[PDB]
Amino acid sequence: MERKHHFVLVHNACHGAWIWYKLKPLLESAGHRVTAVELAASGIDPRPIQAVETVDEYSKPLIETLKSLPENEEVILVGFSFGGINIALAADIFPAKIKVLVFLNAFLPDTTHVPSHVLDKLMEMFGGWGDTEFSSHETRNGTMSLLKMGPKFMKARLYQNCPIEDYELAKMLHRQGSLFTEDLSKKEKFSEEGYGSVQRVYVMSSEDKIIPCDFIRWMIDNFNVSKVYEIDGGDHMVMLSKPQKLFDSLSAIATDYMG
Amino acid sequence: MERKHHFVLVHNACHGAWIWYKLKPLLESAGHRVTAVELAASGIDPRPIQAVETVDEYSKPLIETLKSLPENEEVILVGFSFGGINIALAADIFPAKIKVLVFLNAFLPDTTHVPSHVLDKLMEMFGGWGDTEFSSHETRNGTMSLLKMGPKFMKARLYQNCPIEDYELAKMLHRQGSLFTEDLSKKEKFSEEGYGSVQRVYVMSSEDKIIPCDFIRWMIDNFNVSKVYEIDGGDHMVMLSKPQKLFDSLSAIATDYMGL
Ligand SMILES: O=Cc1ccccc1
Ligand SMILES: O=Cc1ccccc1
Ligand SMILES: O=Cc1ccccc1
Ligand SMILES: O=Cc1ccccc1
Ligand SMILES: O=Cc1ccccc1
Ligand SMILES: O=Cc1ccccc1
Ligand SMILES: [Cl-]
Ligand SMILES: [Cl-]
Repeated sequence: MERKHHFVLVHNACHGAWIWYKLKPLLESAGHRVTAVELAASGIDPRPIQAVETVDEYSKPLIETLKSLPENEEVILVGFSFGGINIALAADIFPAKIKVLVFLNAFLPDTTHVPSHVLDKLMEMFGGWGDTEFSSHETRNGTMSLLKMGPKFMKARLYQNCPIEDYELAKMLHRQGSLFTEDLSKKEKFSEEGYGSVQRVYVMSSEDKIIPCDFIRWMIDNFNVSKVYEIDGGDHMVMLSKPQKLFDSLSAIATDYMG
Repeated sequence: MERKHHFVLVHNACHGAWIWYKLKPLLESAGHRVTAVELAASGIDPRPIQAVETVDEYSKPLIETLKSLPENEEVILVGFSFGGINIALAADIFPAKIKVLVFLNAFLPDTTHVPSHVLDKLMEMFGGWGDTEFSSHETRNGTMSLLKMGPKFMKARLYQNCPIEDYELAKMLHRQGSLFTEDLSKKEKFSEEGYGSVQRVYVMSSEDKIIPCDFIRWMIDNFNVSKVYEIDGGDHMVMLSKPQKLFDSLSAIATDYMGL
């Protein structure tokens, strides 16, 4: 039988490992191994976002996960939404541990501009945040901008193609988070030798109301990927609205990178 | 269309409000109101159980929910597993805000023995902890016993009839918790005038492998209820394995306490 892979799955800001609860057993049934990483101050991590002052601190559970893998293991590393930035930071540290980066409705940064660049671009044109609550927290690293999604904004812009159960679950579990745009705007640029050396593919939802298709085409065009896979009918939260189709995309990526 | 109700849902130890994710929209699509409480150091509360040292602190979010209800509003208060102890404590405080207590696969304490009684009986009786991790934490008032379920134990004893997705979900959400056995042993008995005065019913899973159906009978004999409802094929996590049947039982309860 064909060889299986280890998928490492990285959630979006304000969410947690829990988002992967449908996708994980589909991947595992097909014989793959799955690690759903919980980022700092995410999901059931008992540590408020206010204690996680930088994007490196936020990402630390992923970096520790890659550090821990046995020698020469390579993973399919999937970053969702803000998880794109996480996986890019991880790839600049452990590029030989990554078979392919999977940017899933994700921020795809480049090696040319400041790491916040594609975030800053989206925020300029974002549209409505609805009932989302914005606040600040002062730190020895500067001021952190925090966000807590509002329920209307979740329903209209993230979860509009999800079953009602999933939306309810999300209301029970979403947390105050941050997109670390200040921290990102002054980090060093991602390197060509680390991040830039790693194979990458982009998986996009057709109905993502957060990360629209034109913005995606722009990021890709700014920083090329080897292949693009589309999920027809996916909302932003495509692991909840179309997990089977997400599984199909990841399965096509595992075949395409089985060498 | 006759009166709908406000259901207040109280989760078990080591879990959180998220367990009710299937039940809540069922109740709500039938016109009822639902509050799924999140107890201290549970679910997404960024506070470790070690910091919550007493059952009264654990239960505070429930107390604050009840306290904030409008004057004369009464709720159907559902307590799942250790949630039974929480709802009894709440009923000892605010009996007049509770139309009926629903003990769902729940510890059902009495008004004769110390509040830990039924918990101590289960701990003496139960042989199936498997890979669960027991540990202690010392407080200034004494030892606090803690527990963190193991995934084999979850699969065999709580979730054995749940969809695989729900078990995966629980693995990414459950937390170290506590049954507060030392603290409950030191508390005053539940009262006949508060808790004892509130109507109570019992809803049981026919396949509960953690609170065995015989142990449930022993509890009910020990401290009777008005009515027992049975969910055929439920595991302990019956809001995940048989949510529609649970919905049916709580709708039947809602009918039997229709508001004259
Ligand atoms: O896009 C945000 C939003 C908020 C409330 C209602 C509808 C949309
Ligand atoms: O609309 C307010 C706001 C605050 C911080 C970042 C983006 C928007
Ligand atoms: O460095 C930031 C900070 C935040 C809260 C308390 C103390 C320091
Ligand atoms: O819900 C029952 C239970 C029992 C032991 C540990 C956690 C939960
Ligand atoms: O089996 C029950 C038990 C209780 C506390 C510590 C160890 C075991
Ligand atoms: O209840 C725990 C358990 C542990 C190993 C195998 C089967 C059950
Ligand atoms: Cl995000
Ligand atoms: Cl419990």
